[PDB]
Amino acid sequence: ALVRRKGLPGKLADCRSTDPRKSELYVVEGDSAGGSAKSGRDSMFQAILPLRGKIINVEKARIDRVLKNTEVQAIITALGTGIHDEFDIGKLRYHKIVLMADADVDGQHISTLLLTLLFRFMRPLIENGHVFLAQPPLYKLKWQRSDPEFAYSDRERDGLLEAGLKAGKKINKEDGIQRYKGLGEMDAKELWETTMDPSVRVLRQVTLDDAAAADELFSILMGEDVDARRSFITRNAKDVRFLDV
Amino acid sequence: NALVRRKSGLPGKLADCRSTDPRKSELYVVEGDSAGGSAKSGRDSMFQAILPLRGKIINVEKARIDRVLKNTEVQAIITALGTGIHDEFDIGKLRYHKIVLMADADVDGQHISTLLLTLLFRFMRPLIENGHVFLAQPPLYKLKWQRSDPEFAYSDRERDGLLEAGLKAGKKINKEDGIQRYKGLGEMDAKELWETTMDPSVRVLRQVTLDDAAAADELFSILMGEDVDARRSFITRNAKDVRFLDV
Amino acid sequence: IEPVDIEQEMQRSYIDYAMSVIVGRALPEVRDGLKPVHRRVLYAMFDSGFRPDRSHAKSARSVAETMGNYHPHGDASIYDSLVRMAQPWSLRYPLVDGQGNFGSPGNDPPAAMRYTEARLTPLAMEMLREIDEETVDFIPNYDGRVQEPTVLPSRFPNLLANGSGGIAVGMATNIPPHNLRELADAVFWALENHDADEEETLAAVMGRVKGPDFPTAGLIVGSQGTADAYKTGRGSIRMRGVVEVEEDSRGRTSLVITELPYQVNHDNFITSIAEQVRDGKLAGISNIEDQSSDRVGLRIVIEIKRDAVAKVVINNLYKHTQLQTSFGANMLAIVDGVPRTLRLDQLIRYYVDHQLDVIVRRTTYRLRKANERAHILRGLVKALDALDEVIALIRASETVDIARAGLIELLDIDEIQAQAILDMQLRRLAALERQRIIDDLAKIEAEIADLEDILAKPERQRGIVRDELAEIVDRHGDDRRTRIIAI
Amino acid sequence: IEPVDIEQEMQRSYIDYAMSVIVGRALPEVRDGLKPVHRRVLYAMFDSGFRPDRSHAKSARSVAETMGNYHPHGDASIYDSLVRMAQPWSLRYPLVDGQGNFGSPGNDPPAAMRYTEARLTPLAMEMLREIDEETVDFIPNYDGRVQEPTVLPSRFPNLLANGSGGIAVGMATNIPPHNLRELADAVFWALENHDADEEETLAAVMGRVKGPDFPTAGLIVGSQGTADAYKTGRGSIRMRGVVEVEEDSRGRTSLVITELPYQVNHDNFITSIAEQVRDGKLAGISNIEDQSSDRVGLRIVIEIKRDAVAKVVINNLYKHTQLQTSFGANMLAIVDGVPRTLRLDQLIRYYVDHQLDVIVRRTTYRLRKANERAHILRGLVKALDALDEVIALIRASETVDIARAGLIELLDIDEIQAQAILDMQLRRLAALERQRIIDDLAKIEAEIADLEDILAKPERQRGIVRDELAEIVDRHGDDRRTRIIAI
DNA sequence: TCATGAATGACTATGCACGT
DNA sequence: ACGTGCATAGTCATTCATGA
Ligand SMILES: Cc1c(N2C[C@@H]3CCCN[C@@H]3C2)c(F)cc2c(=O)c(C(=O)O)cn(C3CC3)c12
Ligand SMILES: Cc1c(N2C[C@@H]3CCCN[C@@H]3C2)c(F)cc2c(=O)c(C(=O)O)cn(C3CC3)c12
Ligand SMILES: [Mg+2]
Ligand SMILES: [Mg+2]
Ligand SMILES: [Mg+2]
Ligand SMILES: [Mg+2]
Repeated sequence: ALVRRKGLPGKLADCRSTDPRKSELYVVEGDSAGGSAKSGRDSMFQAILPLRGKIINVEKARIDRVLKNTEVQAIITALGTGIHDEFDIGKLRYHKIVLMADADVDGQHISTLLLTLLFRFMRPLIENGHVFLAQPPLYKLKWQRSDPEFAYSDRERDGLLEAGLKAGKKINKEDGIQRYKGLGEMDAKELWETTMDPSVRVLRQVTLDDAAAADELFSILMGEDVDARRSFITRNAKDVRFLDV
Repeated sequence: NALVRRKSGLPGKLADCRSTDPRKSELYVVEGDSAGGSAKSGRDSMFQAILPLRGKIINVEKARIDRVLKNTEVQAIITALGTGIHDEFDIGKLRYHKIVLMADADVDGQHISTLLLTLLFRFMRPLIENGHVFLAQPPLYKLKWQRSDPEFAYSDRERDGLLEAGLKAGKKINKEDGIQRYKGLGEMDAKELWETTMDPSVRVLRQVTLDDAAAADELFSILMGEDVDARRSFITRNAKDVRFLDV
Repeated sequence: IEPVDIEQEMQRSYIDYAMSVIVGRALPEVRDGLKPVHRRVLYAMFDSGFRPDRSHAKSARSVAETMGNYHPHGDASIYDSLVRMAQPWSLRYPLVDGQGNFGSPGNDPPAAMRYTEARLTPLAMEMLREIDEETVDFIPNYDGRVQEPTVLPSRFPNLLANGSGGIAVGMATNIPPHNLRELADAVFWALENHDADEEETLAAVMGRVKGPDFPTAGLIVGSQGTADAYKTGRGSIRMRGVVEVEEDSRGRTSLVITELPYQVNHDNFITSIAEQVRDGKLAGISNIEDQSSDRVGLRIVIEIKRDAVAKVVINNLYKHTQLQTSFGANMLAIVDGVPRTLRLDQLIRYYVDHQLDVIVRRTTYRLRKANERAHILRGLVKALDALDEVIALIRASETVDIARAGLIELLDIDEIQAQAILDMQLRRLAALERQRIIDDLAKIEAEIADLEDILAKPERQRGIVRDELAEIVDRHGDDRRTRIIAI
Repeated sequence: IEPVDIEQEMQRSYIDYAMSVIVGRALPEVRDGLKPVHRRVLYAMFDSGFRPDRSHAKSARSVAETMGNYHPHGDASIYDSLVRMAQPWSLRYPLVDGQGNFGSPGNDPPAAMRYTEARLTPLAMEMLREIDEETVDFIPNYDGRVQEPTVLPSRFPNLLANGSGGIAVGMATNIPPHNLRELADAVFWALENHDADEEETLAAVMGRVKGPDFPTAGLIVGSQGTADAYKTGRGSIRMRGVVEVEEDSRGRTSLVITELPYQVNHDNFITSIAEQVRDGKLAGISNIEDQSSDRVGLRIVIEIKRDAVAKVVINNLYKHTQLQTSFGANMLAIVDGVPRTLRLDQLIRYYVDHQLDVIVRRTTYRLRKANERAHILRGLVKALDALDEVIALIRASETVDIARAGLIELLDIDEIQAQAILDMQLRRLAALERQRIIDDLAKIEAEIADLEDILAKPERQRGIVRDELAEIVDRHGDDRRTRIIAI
């Protein structure tokens, strides 16, 4: 068991549960989204750490400079574990570390920067399945009489729309389908019922298979060598759609 | 008497002049970062310095002295003027013999003027007595004639006059672009500020004079003091006749 | 260089500041209960079409529209004002429908302008109802390019409903919010008893307006302060939150606070208790835990020691925290461009006066327009009766000016009417189409007679205000939130 | 809970980022030389009517319109983008007419959004010329509410004219600005010699485009770098400011810098010299004074010591300051959704291809509309020829449908034409108006013939681009600013 | 290490009146 | 001394590639 704040980051909205095994840390993109998350969360088991701006690339940046970064300090301090050789999973203050970023591209970028921080400084968190990715909604179908439905893809939107219309439900062609362009546009209720309510949230657990293969990929994509990254993109971007086929 | 100007122990916001002679030097105390920025560009950097003031100035009549001296904007003014305050005031160390207060023509500019004048009258009164304090009158309108040079107006009356005269003279204006109305110094560019408030050959300055010091003292204490009732009754009494002070 | 005396300058400048702040910034107009920024935001959104019959527009567009046309000030503070009008814990009856993160009753600030969308609420649509029918005076904006409303129609008593708080110069206002249904009853009585004096009117209105109705619910303790506010324009109203004592399996007791008085910050409230316990000022308290959520609302659990009495700790909380706090009522509003402290009967009466003004002006506008339509229709009917001649005339005319001038002489018609004949489509020459023109004339003349009848009868005018308001209250009226108890 | 491998996540997410940044953020489209934000800001202002034919709108309205409809990002950075497009020292040919404080070439920042107004410039109006005539593909915006243009008509070669600098992922662009008149000559040649191969075209275009023309004037030293850039797509162009040595009546000599190379901060430049003096790095310098003003422009006076040679100090300035600095050209632009480094001949050709596409599409649109109006006019003429019959028919109809159906039967007419006859006003039955309908038909049929001729002849199409561009250059073209000298 | 330029806003301080 | 609400924005740190 570990004490919660009521010596940790000022931005941290800690949980109430004294058990890390039961606790969860939502690492959120932006103050707005973090603000709403703080309200919609279950304050018992869920803590919120909003991250502001693009996270520093620990692959590129010198070690001392990374440690001066306010956002990195917040993460390291909140997780409780050390870094590199001084890492101690026993001090992990949350056994669930949910990264929650916008569905947009800059959210994807922030995810890679955070995953880079974790893989380089605190790898065991990934190896032991403590790192997760929340999948935000993209659409909210607002039926005239029925309860609203959330969609996490264009296909699901089309499906739920088709099903509802077939079922005799109806939507306004004005209000209609609200499209989320980021977490910051959501209120507390919406975030709870889509990304934080454990009975409906869509989390993806980050697994680490080949450590050596992961290592080189991180170094290529996140490293200082531009040529390697340039050629890698021109080589593999052509086939990014077909990774899961 | 000469004093060094900053060039790469004075306020960071201060855009000092080049002339080392206070007798020829001028300090433009400007409302806002935007206006101060344009002033810094449109000024004559030889004789004119710019000190932008951000936000409403602290009321030295209400706040205790220790709190006033901690205020960044007051410190900037006191430090820039070079003179001390109260008993340690020494006019010989005055870095500018012209202290031009330049605020928006709007209502909040008038408020800032009274706050600045309150600072000066209470901390550095001799600056007012010796006529080192001035008030810049910003333009309100810019008449953009189609073919002729543009004209600036500092009142509604003057706008009407210049409009009538120009039209009578055969000049013409677009009814779209037409007469640009200034709602503040921040809306002006460098050139506009120069040609209306900073160029000494066209600027409209008002020199603050101090006649009855005792009467000034009581007015300052009423308007700016902690006593609300006194201020309330004064306003309800005299606001009715503000238009007719100069009739 | 012109000389100016410091006394003249100081007096002139400060009075100019004080007066505009008083009349045109910090204090509400008695008729619609709005400050200039509120009025300008709402009208900007209205004119932009940001209405409940359409999806939320990005709030930046509302701020920008308000800035560019009506309110010559900063975008930031304008956004703050728009945000507050959308917060259910700030306004008893929100005028802005906000979509996104608009903050919380605690220290959680609202999201930035970029992240939020906003539109007018249905009630705000009643504030602006028929504003385009010359129901209110319009004046040129800050640069004269466009017109803005001096006051809104305000088809429900918004000043009393939503209240108002403002710091001016030499004075300040602090009007609490009220229950719309109770206000309506007061208005209904004022309309029926239009001849009642101030003494009677105050007695009646005070009976129906039982007291302020805060959006944060809570409690009102006592009746004197409420009475003082309504009779004097000033009164101190004691507010309380709601506390419910809970027992535990062990047998430990805990206090559960689910409501707080108006304008009490939840986080500051929790922090205040926390600081008052570590110092040693609220003994008997064992633990403070905020079990609040978006689903259960406010829920502050105060576990107390075994050697502690629940009410003793509660009374200590009332004493040393804002669990019990007073609302300093000061019924100050602008009346005809003058700041005035008003009795409750004066507030109701002035609003009712405004409504009657709105209805009479609306009727006048509709009557004028009705006559114009009738005027043109009469012209068309004359053309139809001599249609063979009219067409032959237009055809034989070398120009349209010749045709128009001829039509005037042919049928003894105005130029406006003659122009309408020319503007007539070949569609309207069909049999059934000729008939609609006739019937439309008959239709309008009935409408004109009705409108004339309304203007001639103060009874109908009052009836319209009553019925139209009654319709609004039936639709948008809600239950009381703040409970009123005795000492 | 679904499992995902870190390599899968990392690769997909980062590639998605690199690609969006490359194609849809940091790098310009080759056809109009615009990034998405630029295109969206300009079109927002255009659609809002913020054009040179009206007074400057508050810039907040442009930001809000861009933000709310097209660009789903923050208000701050959008304002920065709008501001930059209004700075004469940033853009060689500004696309935004700014009113107020938009900053300076030094560290003086632009005024906040609240203080500034903005509208499109006449040249930006050429970027958007006839965009409403289906000259470019439109797509749904970020929420499908409205349509936005994929590319602008760009009736002058904006990419080369204004240049572009952008940092993407895995690559970056740095295209310098050029003199519009020189670019036009290159385009004129490309149009005349439309069959010329790449070798000839590159030789021709390089002869006419003598080199970059920066808004900050200055000097270009040498010709190798310019040649490399045009032939390779990569090149290092040596820039210099302008220095004028002045001699005092009986004092020391001083260097007067009146121009600086592209994108050199004036304040940083002065600071760099000042800091390199006290550190004993630029001896011979006695005093540094900034005599710059809004009226004389840049004027940095560097008084040098008496035992110092002017030319020595200037070379020292070239060496240790940005008085001499290189422009790292990298001619990278998006072509058909793909990032590509281009030769100068490729940049011109791709632009000419775009212009021809625009003109052909415009002609097609106008031809379709011309046919539609002609189609209706043919109907009107039939009605006029049998005018007596037309009226009698409409009269006897119970509805307008019976009247229309009859008109089809009477004159052998479409439903569209008959409807147009029905919508016809009695206005047009006057003599001159009947004649006007006849002549209008004759005019359109003549215009249709012209339009058909254009589509069938590539010669005319190229001619249109030439003549229309020539008109633009004559009006908006200016002298060269950057002087080109030899080693 | 710095500049470039579109991307990812909270914090900071006064006026003003009034009540705890 | 703190809250209230309408008024009077610059500063702060990263990604990313390239050349000094
Ligand atoms: C200056 C300013 C603030 N501070 C006051 C001090 C002035 C001197 C040194 N800088 C600090 C910064 C502030 F804390 C908030 C705002 C606003 O909220 C705001 C707004 O628009 O809401 C506008 N300004 C500036 C115009 C005055 C603000
Ligand atoms: C967060 C942010 C900044 N901060 C992020 C950093 C980490 C935490 C401590 N604050 C520093 C500075 C900043 F310096 C500038 C901007 C902007 O200029 C800006 C803009 O819109 O231009 C937007 N943001 C926020 C969305 C991320 C900015
Ligand atoms: Mg986002
Ligand atoms: Mg102002
Ligand atoms: Mg503010
Ligand atoms: Mg920024």
